Amino acid sequence: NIKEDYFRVDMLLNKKGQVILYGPPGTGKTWIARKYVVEETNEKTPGNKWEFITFHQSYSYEEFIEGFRPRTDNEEKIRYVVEDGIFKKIALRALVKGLFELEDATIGKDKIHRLYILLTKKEPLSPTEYEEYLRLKRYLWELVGGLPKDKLKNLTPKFYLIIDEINRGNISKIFGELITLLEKDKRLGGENQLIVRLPYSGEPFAVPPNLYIIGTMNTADRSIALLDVALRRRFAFIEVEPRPEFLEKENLKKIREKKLKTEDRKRLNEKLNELFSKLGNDNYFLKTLLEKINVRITVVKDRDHRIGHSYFLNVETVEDLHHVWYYEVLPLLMEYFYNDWETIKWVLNEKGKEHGNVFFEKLRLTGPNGEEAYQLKVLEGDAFIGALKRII
Amino acid sequence: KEDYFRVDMLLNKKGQVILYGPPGTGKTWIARKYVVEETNEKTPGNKWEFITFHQSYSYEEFIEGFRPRTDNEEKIRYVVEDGIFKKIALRALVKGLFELEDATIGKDKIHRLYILLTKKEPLSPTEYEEYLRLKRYLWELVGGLPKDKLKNLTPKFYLIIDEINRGNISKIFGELITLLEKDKRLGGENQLIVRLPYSGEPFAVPPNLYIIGTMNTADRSIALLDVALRRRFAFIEVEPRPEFLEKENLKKIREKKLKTEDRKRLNEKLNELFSKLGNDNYFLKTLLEKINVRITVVKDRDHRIGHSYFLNVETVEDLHHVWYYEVLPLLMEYFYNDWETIKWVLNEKGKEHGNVFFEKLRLTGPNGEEAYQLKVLEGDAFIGALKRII
Amino acid sequence: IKEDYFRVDMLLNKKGQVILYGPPGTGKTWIARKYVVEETNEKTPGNKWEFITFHQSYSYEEFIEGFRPRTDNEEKIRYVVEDGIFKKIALRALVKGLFELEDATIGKDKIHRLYILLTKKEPLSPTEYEEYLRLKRYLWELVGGLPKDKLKNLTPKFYLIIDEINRGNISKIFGELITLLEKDKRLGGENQLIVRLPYSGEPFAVPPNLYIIGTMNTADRSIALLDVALRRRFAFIEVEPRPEFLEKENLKKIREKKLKTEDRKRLNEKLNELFSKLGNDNYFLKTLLEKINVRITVVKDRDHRIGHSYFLNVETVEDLHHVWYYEVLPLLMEYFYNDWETIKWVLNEKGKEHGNVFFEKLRLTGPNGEEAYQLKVLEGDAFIGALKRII
Amino acid sequence: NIKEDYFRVDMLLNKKGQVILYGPPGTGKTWIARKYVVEETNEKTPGNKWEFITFHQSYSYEEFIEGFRPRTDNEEKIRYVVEDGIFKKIALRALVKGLFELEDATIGKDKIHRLYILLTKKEPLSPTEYEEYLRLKRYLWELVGGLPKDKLKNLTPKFYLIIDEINRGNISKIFGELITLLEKDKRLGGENQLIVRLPYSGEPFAVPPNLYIIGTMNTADRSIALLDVALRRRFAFIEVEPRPEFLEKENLKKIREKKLKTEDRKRLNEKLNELFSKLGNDNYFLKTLLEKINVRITVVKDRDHRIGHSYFLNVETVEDLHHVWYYEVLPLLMEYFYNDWETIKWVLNEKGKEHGNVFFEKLRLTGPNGEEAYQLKVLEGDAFIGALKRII
Ligand SMILES: Nc1nc2c(ncn2[C@@H]2O[C@H](COP(=O)(O)OP(=O)(O)OP(O)(O)=S)[C@@H](O)[C@H]2O)c(=O)[nH]1
Ligand SMILES: Nc1nc2c(ncn2[C@@H]2O[C@H](COP(=O)(O)OP(=O)(O)OP(O)(O)=S)[C@@H](O)[C@H]2O)c(=O)[nH]1
Ligand SMILES: Nc1nc2c(ncn2[C@@H]2O[C@H](COP(=O)(O)OP(=O)(O)OP(O)(O)=S)[C@@H](O)[C@H]2O)c(=O)[nH]1
Ligand SMILES: Nc1nc2c(ncn2[C@@H]2O[C@H](COP(=O)(O)OP(=O)(O)OP(O)(O)=S)[C@@H](O)[C@H]2O)c(=O)[nH]1
Ligand SMILES: [Mg+2]
Ligand SMILES: [Mg+2]
Ligand SMILES: [Mg+2]
Ligand SMILES: [Mg+2]
Repeated sequence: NIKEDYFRVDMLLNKKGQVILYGPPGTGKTWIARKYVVEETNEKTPGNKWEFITFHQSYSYEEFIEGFRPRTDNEEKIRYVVEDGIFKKIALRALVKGLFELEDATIGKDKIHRLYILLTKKEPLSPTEYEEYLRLKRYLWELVGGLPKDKLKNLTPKFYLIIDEINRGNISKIFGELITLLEKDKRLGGENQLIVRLPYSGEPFAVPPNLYIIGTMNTADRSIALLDVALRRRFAFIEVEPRPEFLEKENLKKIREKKLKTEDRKRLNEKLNELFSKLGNDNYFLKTLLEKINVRITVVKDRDHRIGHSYFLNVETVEDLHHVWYYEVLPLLMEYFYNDWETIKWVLNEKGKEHGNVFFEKLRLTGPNGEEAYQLKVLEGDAFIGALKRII
Repeated sequence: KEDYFRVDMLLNKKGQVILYGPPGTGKTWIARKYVVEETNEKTPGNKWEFITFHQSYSYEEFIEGFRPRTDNEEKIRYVVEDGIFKKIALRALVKGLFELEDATIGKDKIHRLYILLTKKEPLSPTEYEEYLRLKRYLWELVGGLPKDKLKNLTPKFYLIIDEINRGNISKIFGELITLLEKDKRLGGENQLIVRLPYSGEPFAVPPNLYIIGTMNTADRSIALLDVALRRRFAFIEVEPRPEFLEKENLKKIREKKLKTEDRKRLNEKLNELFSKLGNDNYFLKTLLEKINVRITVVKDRDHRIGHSYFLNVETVEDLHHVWYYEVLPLLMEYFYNDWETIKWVLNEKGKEHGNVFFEKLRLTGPNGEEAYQLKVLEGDAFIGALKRII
Repeated sequence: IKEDYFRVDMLLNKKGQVILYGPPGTGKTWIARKYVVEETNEKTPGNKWEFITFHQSYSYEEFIEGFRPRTDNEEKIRYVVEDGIFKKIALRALVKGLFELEDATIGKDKIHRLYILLTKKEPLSPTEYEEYLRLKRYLWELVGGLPKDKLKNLTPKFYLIIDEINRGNISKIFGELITLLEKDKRLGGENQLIVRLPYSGEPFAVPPNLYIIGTMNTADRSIALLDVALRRRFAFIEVEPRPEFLEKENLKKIREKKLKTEDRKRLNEKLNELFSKLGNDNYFLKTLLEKINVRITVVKDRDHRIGHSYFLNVETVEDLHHVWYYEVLPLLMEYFYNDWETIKWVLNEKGKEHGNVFFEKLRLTGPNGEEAYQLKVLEGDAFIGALKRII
Repeated sequence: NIKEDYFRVDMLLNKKGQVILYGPPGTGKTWIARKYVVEETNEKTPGNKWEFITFHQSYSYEEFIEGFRPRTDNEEKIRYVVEDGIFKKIALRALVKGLFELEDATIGKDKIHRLYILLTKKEPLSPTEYEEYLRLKRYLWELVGGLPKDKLKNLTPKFYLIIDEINRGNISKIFGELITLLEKDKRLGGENQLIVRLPYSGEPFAVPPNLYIIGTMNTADRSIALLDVALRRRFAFIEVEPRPEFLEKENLKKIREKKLKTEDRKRLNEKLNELFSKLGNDNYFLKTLLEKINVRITVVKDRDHRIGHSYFLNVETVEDLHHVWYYEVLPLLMEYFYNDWETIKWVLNEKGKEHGNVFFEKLRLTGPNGEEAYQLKVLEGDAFIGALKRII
């Protein structure tokens, strides 16, 4: 079921240019973003073919594209150079690797490979050869400004920039005058080829058409669809919904044995069968538990306030299902409905019951105005599975 | 092992725990006694560090930020100073790699990095520059280590963050909101090494760090509402247990942290307390439980009185000072100018005169309003106004 | 007399930090200033105690620690982190407590060198500031190697008496102090906390000497200490507006406390002339403040009550006239701005429209059948007959 | 002048320490604050004895007593120094001027004179003498700690700070430390001498008893009114009601010839005789006009929105009364009752009238849903006085 989402991402990548994997948390929309880039680019490490970037409110324009930094120059001669960020370094690296395998750009191809080594250099650049990095970049954009739009419609090395939590950072502060470049119509190779200068260093800049921005985005904090007006038109949105198909016994055995496929995977099978023998006789218990609680969430609050399938994905026994339920999702369900006991009971569909193996026992006290509030109860053993069985 | 059976079993499962609960409950105490009993350090420093969050606590002073540093006569060289978290994350990683020997060549070089991380003094520019080079050697070494030798490191470090809901929790964990997960630790199933903004260095959380948050969840509008924060942190509800306020439990608590000679004087003071309470050894338990039920049913379940208010009582006068100067201004702050509820929380809904904390003023308002006043009681008449709650 | 003095002294040993909350006009700052002066024998702030007061611009960077430019050389402005008002006290209260110890804290040359650089009023030169920053790193290497029995009992009691604690954004000003203000989370307690500061990175912990007696007003409900985690730390003393002081004898005992029998004979005949015009009753201003504070309790709240700082400084009936029409009746009108049938009831003149009423009725009416009253400045003995009807 | 509004300010400011002259606009509040201080200090301009500042919403706490203000030095342009505001430059000025006639400062009477020069110095403080200013400031608060309270009760100057429109600023934030100093027995020399510790400079500070603060708030607006109950105790509110008795025939000749003591007293008197002779020889016309509007505004609007007696004070002729009516107070009356036409017709006592000699003519065109609105009429001549005689 993972190749069906790779075909959906790859369809909306070559059509739009960049993608937002928006979904409720507990979905693998960072892992889908991380594994699709690793599968397509064939680079397991985040370096020289792709880069991982996390946004936040403290993230600024000076460290994302370029800003000013002091260096380790001479002692009484501390200098402020324009050290490039990550997005300028990844778009230059996609442009340098794109022109390295081009046929009509053979005027200085022995120098473009020199510029490629400087961009995959995994350290701060030395000041005796930073001007060699400056002169090779000035040689490059002179060459791309004197090339037609015929040979720049596509570049075969497809670079990526996995931006995680893209709605956390203020996207207008870090994309100053450069949010228009992300569209396919305004990239370096569209008909509206726009080589904008940068406000520092006087250097021109334009993103190549192979650099793809795969963003991951939570949409359960407050965002639904209208929070991101500066990126809602440039970015193609994909609903990565919580699939509870990954909680079947056949699927849970296959997922955990994908990485740990050594001899201890047999020890998982005698452990996983011990879990699905204590949940009755069925293999569809964790799937029906997630489905019959996600339906009861999307009927009350919202669709994207849904419980993901990453909480229950790491259970091996009834004790680990006890730890997931009482410490990660029911303290998450109580903060969805803060002090509203008529519907947090109904999400677990025990609305008739007031006690007797219920997660929320009713206090015997009433209210002056008529308020009645319940109380959390810790269960353990076969009583807890008897309280989980009544949800499905 | 009565409450570390939850805490120690959730750290190996998720990586970090937030002990959320109403105030007056042992959230900082459980989070401090668990870290001290495991790392064997009575004070912070080498194996753990205590911090807390506030509104003026920002991203630059937590993990990585810019900072001017003029030493004696030099110009203002703008150094990048690692915050609190990177001086724990690098310190857990370097002490982690110091015990094994698989491909970590340069054990004197790793030891040179560990000395330059526990410096009490600020780093000289002749020593900071070699510290920057050895930190780049560290991530080039970790990037060439297998996941089988990085999945286990014996010196379990601890970063305990009290009041974790105070600071801007998305602004603080900036490049850390998708790294704190157990799958994305430095040695998990998806080893993710992200690049930090200011210094440009790669940085990933080693699997030693257990971030023991203790969120206060009394007041709303500052609690963790964002569900991406509610997933990396496995919460623990620490309910205010009134079972620590019986006779045999309160005597066992305060004797545990006391000497031998004063334990007999402490036992005599607790016999004198419950002899003045009517030979009722279950009194302060049912006092806190039958006032936490009334706060749960009216206000909410997270504004309950904790068991740290009444835990430090030793006589009837010490209960009198707790009841009039620590929980009655607290009860008048919950239900401000709402008198028909605060009489019912103390179940004095029908009692308006006599042995009651709130007498009624004799005249009503011009349009049918009526207010009360906090009557100060003393002695056995106070207990007679307290034993009618239970 | 000594009851509020002893009640502060009891709660400052049990919880550690007391708060005197109450309606404005009672003895909150006064009983806090008289407590610290009578306990430390130091009438002006200095080493043993420091008075501060909070506001909205009293941020974290100048209370505990923050960056502050300071060079003391008219050149080479050194951007260094300087300790705020609190950390200059809590480090002072610690290194003053590390004098009387016998052999636990072996720093008798290095602690006294740190104390003389903490009480130094002249700002620190950089050749001695490097000594102050090095000795403070010795202090938190010293504290941590001491037993809790030789650290709980530090002798000299230091006080940071603060004022209007609710007025500042108290959860922001108290930074690392939000988890250290319990009696058992200090130094020497059962669970000591050497917590770490953000900016300087040097660790910090409050000594058991430092008590924070902080007075606040609770009539502004816009800014009241409703954080339920900063009401567990503090002990809240109720300071109600007590009208017992506004007798004839209790006003004569208070106002003739510091006069040395020179103007006391003038004050005695002046209070004899005041109460001879009120009706020869010694209990006038007691039940005047009582019948207003009760009538303002049942209407507005318990917390907007008139204090006893207004009527305490009256000498003749003219001075009561100038404290009625100019301090409390403008106060009573701004509780009830254009709410006229309520403010008429606080003076219980609700049936009285014209004559000797403070709010005479306008002879006009409204087009939609409305009406509004007009304040009437009364003088002479007719003012007292308009005031005695309140009782 | 000296009868009521002067002798009740001077008695109450000497007893409480601070006076707020609250009242509706158009009343002598700024004027009685300006006249009292100039007639007391004998200095018709600000500077040495008194300072006239005014509050606003852009006013800072950092610019009032103490704050970090970046100054412009020669070789280091961005130099952040702590600069005392206007209140700390009048409280320290009132202290070191009053400490010229004391007998315990016998070691540093030259140092107090040198500190008084640095506070009266209108030139900006150079950093070579700013440390001389800070060394003398911390010498001062060492000297008043050794001064007895019997000698700090009588400081022979009388310094004033007329703050105007006090209620406009954030008075709880501007008076940061001053919300616990501003009391008669909490200044220096009082029964409770309080020397609080300032945040920024770290130097202690205490308001001297030499100082007085005469605020003049405005109470027509309500969102800026002073409802701080802990701050209303510090001040002593004086209601200056808008008195129509300053608009009689004998009173206009006594108010306008007191100030203008030139030879135009024969010119003003024959013009004021001609103005009231056109009004029907009614010596109490403008007294009755302002009284029968302020009462009719009090009953429907608030009591603090009344027309002051500063509009009709500067009238000279019927042409000047026509200018002050249709352009100052009639657009003011259309602001109080904005499209509430049945009220504003009633305030001018034209409720039944809808045509003829009237200010607001009725439109002969009703609306769709039964609504109807009126229209102004610019009157002139004796018909205007016939529209004013209906009010009284
Ligand atoms: N094999 C496999 N693992 C999955 C799948 N979906 C989720 N997971 C696992 O669950 C974990 C959570 O997925 P992840 O992508 O990290 O959530 P997230 O997008 O970061 O969540 P958030 O940041 O928006 S709050 C991952 O570590 C991954 O291993 C899946 O479809 N197949
Ligand atoms: N022995 C023992 N003491 C406890 C227990 N719970 C609380 N206490 C005591 O109560 C005191 C206060 O508890 P504490 O942990 O500090 O509350 P808190 O969580 O920090 O409260 P807040 O910061 O959210 S407001 C501690 O000093 C501790 O000694 C307990 O379970 N056992
Ligand atoms: N002798 C004596 N004087 C008192 C008493 N209560 C109040 N006063 C006097 O009243 C005056 C004002 O009291 P004060 O403490 O300043 O009010 P406050 O609570 O501080 O006012 P606030 O704005 O901060 S809320 C003081 O000068 C004090 O002398 C008392 O009980 N005894
Ligand atoms: N001679 C004299 N002039 C007066 C008197 N009352 C008001 N005035 C005049 O009114 C004019 C302005 O009044 P003023 O005091 O400035 O209003 P204001 O307090 O500033 O009004 P506001 O906008 O702040 S709310 C002055 O020119 C003054 O001459 C008075 O009683 N006697
Ligand atoms: Mg993610
Ligand atoms: Mg805590
Ligand atoms: Mg005060
Ligand atoms: Mg004015």
